[PDB]
Amino acid sequence: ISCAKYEYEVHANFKSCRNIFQNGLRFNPDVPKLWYEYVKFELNFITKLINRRKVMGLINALRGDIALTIFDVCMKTLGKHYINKHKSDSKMNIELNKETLNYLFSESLRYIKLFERDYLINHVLQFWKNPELYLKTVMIDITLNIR
Amino acid sequence: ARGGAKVVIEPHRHAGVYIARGKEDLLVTKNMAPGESVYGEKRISVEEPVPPTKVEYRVWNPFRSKLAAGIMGGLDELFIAPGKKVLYLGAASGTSVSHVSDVVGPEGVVYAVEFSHRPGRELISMAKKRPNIIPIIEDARHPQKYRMLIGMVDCVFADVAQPDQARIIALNSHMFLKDQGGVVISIKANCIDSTVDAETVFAREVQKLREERIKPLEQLTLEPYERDHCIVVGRYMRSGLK
Amino acid sequence: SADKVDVMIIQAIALLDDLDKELNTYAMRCKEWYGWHFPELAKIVTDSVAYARIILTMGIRSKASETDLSEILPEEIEERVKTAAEVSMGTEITQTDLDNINALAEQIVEFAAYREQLSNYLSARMKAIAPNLTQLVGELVGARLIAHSGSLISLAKSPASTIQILGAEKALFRALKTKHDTPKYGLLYHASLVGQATGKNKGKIARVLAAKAAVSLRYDALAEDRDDSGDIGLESRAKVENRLSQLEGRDLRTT
Amino acid sequence: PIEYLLFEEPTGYAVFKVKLQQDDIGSRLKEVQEQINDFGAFTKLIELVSFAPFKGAAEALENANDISEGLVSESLKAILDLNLPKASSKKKNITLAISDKNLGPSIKEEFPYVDCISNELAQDLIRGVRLHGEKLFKGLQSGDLERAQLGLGHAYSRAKVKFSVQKNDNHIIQAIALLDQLDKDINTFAMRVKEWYGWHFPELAKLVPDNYTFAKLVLFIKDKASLNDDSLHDLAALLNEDSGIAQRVIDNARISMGQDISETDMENVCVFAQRVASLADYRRQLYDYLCEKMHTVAPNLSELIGEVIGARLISHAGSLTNLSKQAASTVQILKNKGRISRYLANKCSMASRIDNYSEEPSNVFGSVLKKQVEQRLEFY
Amino acid sequence: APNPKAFPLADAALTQQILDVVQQAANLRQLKKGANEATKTLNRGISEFIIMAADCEPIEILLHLPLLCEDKNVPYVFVPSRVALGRACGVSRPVIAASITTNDASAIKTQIYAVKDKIETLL
RNA sequence: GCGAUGAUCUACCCAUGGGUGGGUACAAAUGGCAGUCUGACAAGU
Repeated sequence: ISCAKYEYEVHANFKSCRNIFQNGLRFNPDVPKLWYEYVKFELNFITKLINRRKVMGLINALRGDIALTIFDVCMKTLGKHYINKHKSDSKMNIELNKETLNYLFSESLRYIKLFERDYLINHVLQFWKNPELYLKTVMIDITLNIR
Repeated sequence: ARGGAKVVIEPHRHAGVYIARGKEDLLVTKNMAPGESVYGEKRISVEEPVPPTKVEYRVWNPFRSKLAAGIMGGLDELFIAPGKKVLYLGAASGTSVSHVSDVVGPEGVVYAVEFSHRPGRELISMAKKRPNIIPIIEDARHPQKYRMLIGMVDCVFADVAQPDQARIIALNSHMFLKDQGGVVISIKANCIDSTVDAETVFAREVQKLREERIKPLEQLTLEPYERDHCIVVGRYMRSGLK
Repeated sequence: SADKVDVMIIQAIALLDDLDKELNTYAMRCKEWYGWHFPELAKIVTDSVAYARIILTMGIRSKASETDLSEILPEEIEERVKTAAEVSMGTEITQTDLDNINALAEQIVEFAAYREQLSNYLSARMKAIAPNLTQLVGELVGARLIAHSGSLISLAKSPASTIQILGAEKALFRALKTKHDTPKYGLLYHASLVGQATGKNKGKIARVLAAKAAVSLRYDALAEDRDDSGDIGLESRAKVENRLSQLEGRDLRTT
Repeated sequence: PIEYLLFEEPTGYAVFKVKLQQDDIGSRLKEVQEQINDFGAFTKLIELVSFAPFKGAAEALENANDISEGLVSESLKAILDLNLPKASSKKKNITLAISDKNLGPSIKEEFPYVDCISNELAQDLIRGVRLHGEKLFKGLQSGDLERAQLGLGHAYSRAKVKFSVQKNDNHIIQAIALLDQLDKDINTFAMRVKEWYGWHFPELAKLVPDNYTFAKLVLFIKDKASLNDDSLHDLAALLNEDSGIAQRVIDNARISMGQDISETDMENVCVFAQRVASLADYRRQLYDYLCEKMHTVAPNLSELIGEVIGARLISHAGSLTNLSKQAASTVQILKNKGRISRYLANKCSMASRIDNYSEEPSNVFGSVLKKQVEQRLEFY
Repeated sequence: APNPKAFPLADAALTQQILDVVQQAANLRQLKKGANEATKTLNRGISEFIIMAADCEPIEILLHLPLLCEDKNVPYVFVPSRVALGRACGVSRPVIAASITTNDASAIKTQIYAVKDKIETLL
């Protein structure tokens, strides 16, 4: 994170920061903190590009899609890794499956708290659906319509 | 001998092993996991003084082992000791690898290697009860195949029956054995070569060792226990065999 | 009075000894099962009650690496168990087996709590029956002396040197018939004053404490208007404490 | 020209960089072998440049199995792709050193500018690395290599032998041992509470012999006095009033000469009786679990003889493995009565054979053998 | 996917050679007949090689033998009929397992060593 | 309508009852071994 942050904050070479993040995720595809930071960097890069477009046009959903594909592969590899860390029988495997799903979707709630905000939460809950967590999700739906 | 007799334990010349003197003398190793005989042998028990405990010793049968046969015939040097690391090639089961593990004790380790899987299951159960052993259920001619499990073992023992005995010993001992490290081979003449005689087989295999840079120190034949068998003790030199 | 039941004392101390023995053997068997699954916990934590509470806390190496065990173990031993659970050599269990192991650990915890409850009950019983001997030598040693001698009356009838010797009868009679030197402590070794003395002072304090214990015993077994506040025992402890402190202040070497 | 070498450890991979190429013609010399041994010279020969540990025990198992097969795992690909400089693939390929000639070609097919050497000089460097071990890492690698060896070895060997969960029988052995000790201690503690309350009520102590019912009776009856007709019907809801035992004990309680005890004594007696009752409940639970595990692990033997006796045979032979290893007369070692017991020994040995060496056994052949022994009994 | 539990099983020519040495050994009193006698010879150490039937009902009752064979380094074969094994063994009843024991002053020594060489290369 | 998936063999009285007798694992015994040390000095100045 620190080398990527120095590179993007002082010299601002977004391609270099991208390659740094991809290498770091190749080494540690287990760390939700590093996944979180990659998503945050991509979001900041998108907002900077948007504001540069705004000031350019002022003088004279692809982005959400890439952040959300990063979220999708985040959920895939985090599920795989929380399973493989402590790989048994029917009840044991089923209980472990419930615990893994609980952990993954608590992390996605943290992604929501990190959070076209409406479109972002919309596609997150779309991937989610595709008990109490279901209630919290439909609560998120109602509060999104409030927002 | 019987179910109630009383004996006097005594330290042998080699450390780790003991003699049980009575009306007939019994080779003995200190039992590590006490209360369960592995291959059904009788076992001695002393009581030692906190409240005292019951320590247990285990008899070593030389009509079953091919290392207690060497001990009883009298080997001047055996490189297995109370604190070392021993690589055991051809470890069929506890019937010898458990006694070797009781000799090296809780400080040292023993890596047992077997190919076939039913003795593998026996080895897995016995190694679960005994922590000094790590088991490998893989072919012993492929140290590259199991290189991630072994680091710089200190002696090698060989109970391999296959006729490539000297080459498989040379491979494992170049890979893992330490310098100036003890090699102990149990040669079976009938398995190595059936047509020619046992002495010819023995001279031939000591020649193969000396070619593969193991300097043989001694050679015993262990005659009242097995026929046509031999134990060669050598030292792995790697630097100036002369 | 309804509370003066030395039969309840001797039954309680016999139950205490058997309870300790059986709790020990059941703890060993529980260590055997959960060492068949977890072969490092036995060499990490030898406290059998801690073993049972750890088994009640987690039932698998992942729950060992996730849940918190602060009230059971210190933090360094806790993280050491966590790394051992990360790399454990033993197999994994099925659910009915984990049920039975959990029930066995609950049995161990219940027996430990029952032993503590019974020990406190016996202590209050001694403070109700022979409070002066309780103030002198302690509840455990008082119950052991009463249990050895049978009844409080027989223990009061015995002289003081017998109350000193009372435990070491094997070595006593062997030395007597062999013409050797007789043992000097007896059962009074585990009283606190003999636990504070050092060597020849342990011998002399065993003698003085035995004399004062015989005084207290003859008071309590034969009192008609017993105060049940133990002032005789308090003053005997005062005299023994003063004697011991003076005998420790007395020095052997040169200055 | 052996520029980089790769060493694989149970806690992850490491890549060293060669500082000096030792000379190649004098490699069988005493001076060069002793420079391998001395740590004063291996520091001049090899420096560590990278080290990446494994993430978990399962990935260590999978990566060790993959090194054993000789293919390139993902973590290996990651470390090599980080460390190796992309030189040209025609002129001056980089040179890696590898312990395995078989591992070589997969490295080449992955990275096309790397040449993998496994000669005696590379074996010499790798032997020096393995010898000096933990000292080379300058302090990095946490976790102890010995514990890592033992865990990874047991896990890899179990995976290669394809171990099971059913054929485990130490649960059976320890369950029958615990059944024996529970029965002995429940009898002891039940006699203890029986005496310790028959001191207060010897008529009841003489009347009701059964220990669990006696414990329930002491749990109900606090004193021998506060026992009315509703409590009489409460004992009728308990054991039996049609036998009249409730009437007998209420008459003996109304006429009792037992010495009255203190309230703390009665409370502690109640606590002890509660403890004994819970122990009896645990014993019944253990019995039923033992019957279930015998029907799962040894159904043929348990069909032929019984759950508890089958557990006795297993625990006395030592394991089901040894019981099926043994002959058909030593299991008897473990007139018509003697001959029929010998026949039963033969047949229980055969049932032990099939029950162990099948993978999931079958009560059909259990029942076949049982029906055969029963037909032989009818023949006698 | 795996091997059958009976494996290694013998070709018909090797089966004929095996049963020939079985009958001559039973004629000259070198053959122990039955799974118990075979296991006893494996413990006592007197056996030379083992023949086992690969169709008895069921296969596990004699499948206890290869574990002892592997731990004591004895070769073993699986012939496909206990009926033919009992016939060539000279019993009035099918045998499922036989043990050719060792002897040194035996008339059939090179016959036993020939078939045992064939078995050791079969494994 | 047999058998290698195993045939055969491994103390005294009263014409398949009771009465003598010996031997191995576990319990109870206020049954036995089995008898509760010495007795005027000691320490300081």
